[PDB]
Amino acid sequence: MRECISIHVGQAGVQIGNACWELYCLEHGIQPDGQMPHHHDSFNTFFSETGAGKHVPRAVFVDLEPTVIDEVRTGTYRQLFHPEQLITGKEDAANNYARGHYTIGKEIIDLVLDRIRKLADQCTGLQGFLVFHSFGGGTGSGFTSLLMERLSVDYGKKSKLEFSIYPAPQVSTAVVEPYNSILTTHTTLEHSDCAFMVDNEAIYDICRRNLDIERPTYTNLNRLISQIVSSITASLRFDGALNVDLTNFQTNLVPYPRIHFPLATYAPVISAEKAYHEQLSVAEITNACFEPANQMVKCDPRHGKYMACCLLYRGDVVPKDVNAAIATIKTKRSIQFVDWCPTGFKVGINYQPPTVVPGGDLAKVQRAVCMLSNTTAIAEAWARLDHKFDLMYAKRAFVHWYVGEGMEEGEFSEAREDMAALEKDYEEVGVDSVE
Amino acid sequence: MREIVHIQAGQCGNQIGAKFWEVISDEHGIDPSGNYVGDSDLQLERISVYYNEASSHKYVPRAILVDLEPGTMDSVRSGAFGHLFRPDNFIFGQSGAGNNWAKGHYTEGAELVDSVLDVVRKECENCDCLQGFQLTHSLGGGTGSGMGTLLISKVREEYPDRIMNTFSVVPSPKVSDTVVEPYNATLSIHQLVENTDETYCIDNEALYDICFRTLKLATPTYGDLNHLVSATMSGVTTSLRFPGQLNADLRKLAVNMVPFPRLHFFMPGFAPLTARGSQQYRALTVPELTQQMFDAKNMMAACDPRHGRYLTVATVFRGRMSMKEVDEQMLAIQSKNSSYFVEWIPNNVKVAVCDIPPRGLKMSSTFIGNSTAIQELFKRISEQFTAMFRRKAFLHWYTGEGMDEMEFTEAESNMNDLVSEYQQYQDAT
Amino acid sequence: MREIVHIQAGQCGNQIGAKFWEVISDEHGIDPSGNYVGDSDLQLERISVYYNEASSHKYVPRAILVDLEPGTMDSVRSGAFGHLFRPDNFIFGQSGAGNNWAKGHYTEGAELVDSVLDVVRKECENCDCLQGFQLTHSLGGGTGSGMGTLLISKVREEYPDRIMNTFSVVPSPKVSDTVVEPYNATLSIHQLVENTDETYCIDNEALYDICFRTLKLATPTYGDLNHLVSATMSGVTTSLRFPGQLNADLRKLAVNMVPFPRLHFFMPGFAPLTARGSQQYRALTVPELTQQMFDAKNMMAACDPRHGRYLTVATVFRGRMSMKEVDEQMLAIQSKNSSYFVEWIPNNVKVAVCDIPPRGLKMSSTFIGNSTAIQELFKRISEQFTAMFRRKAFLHWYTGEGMDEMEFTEAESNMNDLVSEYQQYQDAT
Ligand SMILES: Nc1nc2c(ncn2[C@@H]2O[C@H](COP(=O)(O)OP(=O)(O)OP(=O)(O)O)[C@@H](O)[C@H]2O)c(=O)[nH]1
Ligand SMILES: Nc1nc2c(ncn2[C@@H]2O[C@H](COP(=O)(O)OP(=O)(O)OP(=O)(O)O)[C@@H](O)[C@H]2O)c(=O)[nH]1
Ligand SMILES: Nc1nc2c(ncn2[C@@H]2O[C@H](COP(=O)(O)OP(=O)(O)OP(=O)(O)O)[C@@H](O)[C@H]2O)c(=O)[nH]1
Ligand SMILES: [Mg+2]
Ligand SMILES: [Mg+2]
Ligand SMILES: [Mg+2]
Repeated sequence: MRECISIHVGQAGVQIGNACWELYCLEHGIQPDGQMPHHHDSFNTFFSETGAGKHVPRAVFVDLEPTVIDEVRTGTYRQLFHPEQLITGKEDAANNYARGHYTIGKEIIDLVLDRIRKLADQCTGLQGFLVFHSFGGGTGSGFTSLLMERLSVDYGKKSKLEFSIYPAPQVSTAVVEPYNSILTTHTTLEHSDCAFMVDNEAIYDICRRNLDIERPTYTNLNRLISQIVSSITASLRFDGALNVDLTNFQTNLVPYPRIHFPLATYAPVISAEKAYHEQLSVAEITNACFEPANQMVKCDPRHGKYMACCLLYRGDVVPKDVNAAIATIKTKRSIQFVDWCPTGFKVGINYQPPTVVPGGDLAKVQRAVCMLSNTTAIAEAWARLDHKFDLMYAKRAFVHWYVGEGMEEGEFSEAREDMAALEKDYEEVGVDSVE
Repeated sequence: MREIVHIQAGQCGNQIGAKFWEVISDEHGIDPSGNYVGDSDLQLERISVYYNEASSHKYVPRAILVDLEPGTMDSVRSGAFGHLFRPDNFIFGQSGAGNNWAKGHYTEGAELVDSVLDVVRKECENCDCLQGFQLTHSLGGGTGSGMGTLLISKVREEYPDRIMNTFSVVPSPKVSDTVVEPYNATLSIHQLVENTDETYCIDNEALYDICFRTLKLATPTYGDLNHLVSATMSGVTTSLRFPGQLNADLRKLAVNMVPFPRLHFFMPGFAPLTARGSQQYRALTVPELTQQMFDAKNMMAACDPRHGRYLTVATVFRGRMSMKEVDEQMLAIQSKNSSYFVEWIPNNVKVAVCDIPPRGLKMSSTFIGNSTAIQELFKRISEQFTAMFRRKAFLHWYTGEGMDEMEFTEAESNMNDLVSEYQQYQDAT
Repeated sequence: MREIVHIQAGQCGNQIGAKFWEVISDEHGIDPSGNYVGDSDLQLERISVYYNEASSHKYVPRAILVDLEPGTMDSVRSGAFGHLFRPDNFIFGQSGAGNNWAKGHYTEGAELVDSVLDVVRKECENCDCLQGFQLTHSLGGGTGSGMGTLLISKVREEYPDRIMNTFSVVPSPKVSDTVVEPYNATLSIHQLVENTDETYCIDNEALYDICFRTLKLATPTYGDLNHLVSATMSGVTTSLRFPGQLNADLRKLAVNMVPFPRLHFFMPGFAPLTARGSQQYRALTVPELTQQMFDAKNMMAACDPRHGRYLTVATVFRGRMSMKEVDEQMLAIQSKNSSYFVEWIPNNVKVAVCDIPPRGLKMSSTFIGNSTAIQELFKRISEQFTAMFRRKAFLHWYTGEGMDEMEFTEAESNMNDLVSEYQQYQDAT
């Protein structure tokens, strides 16, 4: 009845989605091969149902290099996906925005849109698209910016949520990351509805102290990011005392058309041994999700102000102490709201407790909180990246790879002035308003 | 998919290549007879990148071994592990270049360049999606430095949208293997600077010191020297041959390591390097791997990085590790050692991780740094070339086979121009 | 049904026919004694096209071997695989033609063609439904040239509505086997142009180059040359000898490859040709088969197709393959290689596929090109004849046995007109 399809672009999107679809197949009790062993349907929103008992996901895996898709084709989730959905190219974008947006990615975009149309036409109550893509890659930052220009034309007004991977301040792999991120943000700033940011460095610290682990590989990080994604769409697939649909985030977290960059947060994240010595009440997991050491983006909310918030409880939660805990939080002077937002909280309660995958680092709990806050403190993240771009562009380093692959030197200047206006607007409206 | 073509020119290229295909065959479990004998199925997932499927499940390497004299091909063909190459690829002349650039680029190399190019072209059509070329040669010889340059110019005229690498063995300051070294090296670099995407420069005594104080070897022959180079050569490609957490490829590196079209002379490296006796007293872990490869002692090109600044740096790890440990230390290395990193390139480190450890090791890596200390090598060669050119010594067997004085004076002004721009970016703010 | 009568002339015709019947008997599983020994019945399904049934289930070839000098007949009778030919077909004279067209056309030709025509008529009336004739000879000798010309003329007179192929060994440009080649070559080519249907020109120097370079043979001999020629001929005939997905016949080939009545001089070629040692390093497939087919070095006529344009091309495959691959590669070859294809003949490629691979091979292919490079051969022969006739050498030994200079002038004029028309149609828009 209510359908939403997910698009995974690049290696970051495919690897994250490889762990996300392992979670949905477990919540709904779906075997890895598609068969079956709050519920009356549940899987109808994500799993299209075929003639037999097999369910296939509404996913479109796309990549330019073939070195990662064949891992999915060979791995344990081989019989699940529709073989025609997994689209692969010949050679990657090689961390180049021009290659994955002008020359190489243009020979595959027409095939991808054919699969999207063949998926949207089969469903009736399509809500919106979920895009899992990185920011520093070539096909995860230059090709996903080609999809929005095409999806926003075929489908006029639909919610288009994103789950990006912000480049961390210190820990970073690419060398031309400031070049790819600035160009992507300037182009996707008009064809996106709500872009959630997640940082790789912040999750390293969260998984180190709270979970008490020493070797957090990329499999551990992707297993934790997927929990936030499943928590957002928990009300679509399950009943609850106070439901929240996908369109609710658009009209509650986006005061202005350009300020649509919330940062996710999850709680509680505790190990198996630490779970026995904790009461795990509603009044403290709300406190745990508000501390500055539990945010999943490397920025401190104390420097900024909270424009809006959104808490999505689930499990054994009573709607009374939720109000009591939230009222206490506002009174505390550690957090502060903006003057023109007298009310800045949106709550949602679900009836399905979070599930735990076998062999997972997290332990089984009966309550969970996923907090998505749109705060001014993210303006310091744009300033840091805007400084890196201006440092390399002054000496015109690495430019010759972009110019000779289907771009002009004037495009780099336009993408710079746009980010200067967005940064200015993020503090002009966040400052006190006279009279 | 994304297969590459291997071209070996000269004597050093044939000797390095003869040890290069020993490592690749062992990695993929390929018997010397040419038929697969391995156990794990991950090896055969991507075998077309280097090998070529033939009839009756036989694998033939995609290599083109060529040299002007027939002395070298006798050893590889008649010796062991010479039963798997295709006899068509064995291209050779009758008289060697005689350590002359003119005899390998105009006179004798012009006879063979039309026969090898008919095999390079044939190999490309059978290829599904060509990725690039690989050339191993020397900058001091006659055919490796003269004719290997000729192949570069002709290939670049037919496949402009391709990426090729040269694993040159640049001469050494302390000892000269040939008396007329600077004439050949200067004339080759003037051509390698125009038709090559990245070049890995390797010295010879810098490999002797590594084999002496680190590997603890008393009499290192050329068998134990080419084995150390081949490991570095096989570490760059392994990202696109095996699945990994953070993959890379040949084109991905060229974007990160080459800020400007002329600054593509790299300095490779390897780790861990330990003696056989003293391998039980060390814990194989990421924190010591990064510490070992970042010191001037363990570098395969005899140029101390302390005299310059790293423009960009790559680190292609292997084995199985944790992404947190890898990214935690390269921040510590950058923060603790911020003195020799360029300021106008924030975050000048590229890191990739594979999942298949090398044969007989828990983990390893490979270090590729586009440092500025390479400047001190081109300064020395241009100094030696100037001294000989003024007295016109040895010059009259280069003019007697096509070349002239005007050609020399343009191959040295270009060399000095590169040095000037290689230093103005070290002190640039 | 569709019987074919084979006629062999001269020493070259006799030797090529001996090799050809060796190949045909091996293909059809016929014992040298003349009785069936094979296993599959597909060989027996159509055996009357070449062989002829005889009492006690014997099979006798439908060949008529004839030559003036008895040495070749004695050799073929005394040697192995001479116990199956019919002795009546063994026709010979006493004194050879002595490399004289006049002697081979006006002196011994009379009685020899009387007897040969008697035998030919008897064989044809014994045949059920005649398909065509085959004649293998040389344009340089006396008896072969002149008497094959006389046989062709008489057979054309007797059976106007019939096809005949001529396999002619054209003289070489580099080294001449006989001093007076051009006179015989010019007269024979004039008569053939007058009254033949299709002609496959084959050279000896081109065959020697093919055997030395591609086959990698140190001592190429007439046995190997005749083996190659016989393989080409068997590949031509197999289309109607055996069933296939897309059958073709001699009339089909003539219709598709002869656009004008005076243009029927084709260039043959065979694939694959590989050395014994280097046969297990190649993947036998249609791509590489066509690639080996469509290169000048693999051409059996000493004419470089790059000097002309392919008027028409025919390709007879064998073995089991895919029509999708065959047509896709034909389209790719035509698109990439359009420059040397005639513009006013769109779709200038004929393709036929059989279903029985040759002995000891997965698949093969025979290529027959009607091109415009024969113009150079005709021009060279005409120039040599013009010089020799202008100085009036060796001519009183053609005048002393019936002929006169009028015939030579007419033949030269016809040759010049043919070459001029060939060039003018090559250069047409
Ligand atoms: N959280 C998380 N991030 C990842 C993972 N894999 C890769 N990344 C991020 O992705 C970045 C690399 O850029 P990508 O967009 O993945 O590059 P790509 O998808 O291979 O496309 P190309 O740039 O053309 O090679 C790295 O900086 C990582 O931070 C993962 O498994 N989990
Ligand atoms: N690393 C390494 N270098 C070698 C080896 N063998 C030779 N070399 C180097 O290669 C150079 C030899 O010059 P080449 O380019 O091979 O000359 P060539 O192939 O013999 O042909 P000519 O120049 O005509 O003599 C020497 O200066 C050595 O420094 C080897 O086994 N390992
Ligand atoms: N391809 C090939 N050509 C041959 C072979 N043997 C002879 N020839 C060619 O055939 C020619 C022989 O001339 P023939 O027509 O047979 O003349 P003849 O039978 O000797 O009798 P005369 O014409 O009187 O000289 C030579 O010029 C050779 O070029 C052979 O075994 N293979
Ligand atoms: Mg990629
Ligand atoms: Mg040599
Ligand atoms: Mg004779």
